[PDB]
Amino acid sequence: KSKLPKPVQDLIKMIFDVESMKKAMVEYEIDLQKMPLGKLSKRQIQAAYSILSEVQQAVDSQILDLSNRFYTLIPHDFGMKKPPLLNNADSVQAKAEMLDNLLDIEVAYSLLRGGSDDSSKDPIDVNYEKLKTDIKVVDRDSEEAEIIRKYVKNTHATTHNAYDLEVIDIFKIEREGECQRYKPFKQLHNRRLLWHGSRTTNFAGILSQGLRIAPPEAPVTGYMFGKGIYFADMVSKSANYCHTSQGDPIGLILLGEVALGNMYELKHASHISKLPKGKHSVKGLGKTTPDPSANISLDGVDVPLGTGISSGVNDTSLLYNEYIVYDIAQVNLKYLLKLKFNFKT
Ligand SMILES: O=C1NC[C@H]2c3c(cccc31)CCN2C(=O)C1CCN(C(=O)c2cc(Cc3n[nH]c(=O)c4ccccc34)ccc2F)CC1
Repeated sequence: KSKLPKPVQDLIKMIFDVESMKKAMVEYEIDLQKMPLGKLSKRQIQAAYSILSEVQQAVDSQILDLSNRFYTLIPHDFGMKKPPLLNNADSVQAKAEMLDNLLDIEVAYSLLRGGSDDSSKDPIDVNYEKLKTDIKVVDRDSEEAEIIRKYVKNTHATTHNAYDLEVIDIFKIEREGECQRYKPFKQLHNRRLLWHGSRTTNFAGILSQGLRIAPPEAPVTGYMFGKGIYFADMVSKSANYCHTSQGDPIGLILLGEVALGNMYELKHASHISKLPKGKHSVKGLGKTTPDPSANISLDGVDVPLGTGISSGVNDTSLLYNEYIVYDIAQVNLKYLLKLKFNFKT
């Protein structure tokens, strides 16, 4: 059988779970009866993205046409009601986000159904290799893991208290080719260990391909700071994007080292087409920041595990900080946590 440790095997089963794929899709009111996971095509979705970008700028017959074209490519099922027309910046945003997750679900599933039936190897091992990622378990006991469990603890935001966070498994990760792609940006200053949360169904995509940035076409709504890779320094701001429910209270979250360099500090939304010369990222300024006094330097990389205090920031659209980079090579994925979401209710 597979020689990979039990917690690593569960992770691989958890990331390639066909049922979580169906269940997220069902949550998107997508109609699996007309389109089950197999019918999911990379083109079916890429073409579906195009339509959305027409609606985006076509903004009064013809819109019915675009929507009917959309809802035909991606058959939903409100059962009755007849699907909502795509006629506003809100309705198009939510649909691109859904589409964005359908891309990864297609990635996850297609990775799964590829490969030879040559079965010397245990299935779990075969699928582990498809991730192109080296994954090891960090000792609960070790100090490395004490910091991580401390970063989780002291950085829950006072206002998110709809749940509590427990660390089941800490994984140390190295995506193939990523050290080499990150290396130039190692020379950049102000490097930081930052959270990125995502739906579990996104992880076959994220491990095999890395955090990537939104393609040539997609709305800029919901992006306070444009198309990039977003991170937070408050664990709970990232955990919220895991989309864990009370019925599904266990999530996957990332800790990534990001080369922020000279940050372009913003208090309000500005899409900004280009970073100014000499700037290497954007930091949205929230009212509540991690206390600098606890900030810890680990191998030339800051860990802002300071508990949430206030900054003299006013007035700002942000409750908590936000960091965005616009080149995928500015990120080096370091840890992946399996989190436990204990809900209050
Ligand atoms: O922890 C964070 N979760 C995400 C979130 C965020 C917030 C602030 C703090 C941290 C959180 C603010 C909102 N967040 C985001 O906006 C996301 C950041 C990263 N995102 C992407 O990198 C992204 C990924 C994809 C997947 C993808 N992209 N490009 C491809 O060619 C591709 C090809 C196959 C499969 C998937 C993709 C598409 C659009 C994207 F914007 C989505 C937007």
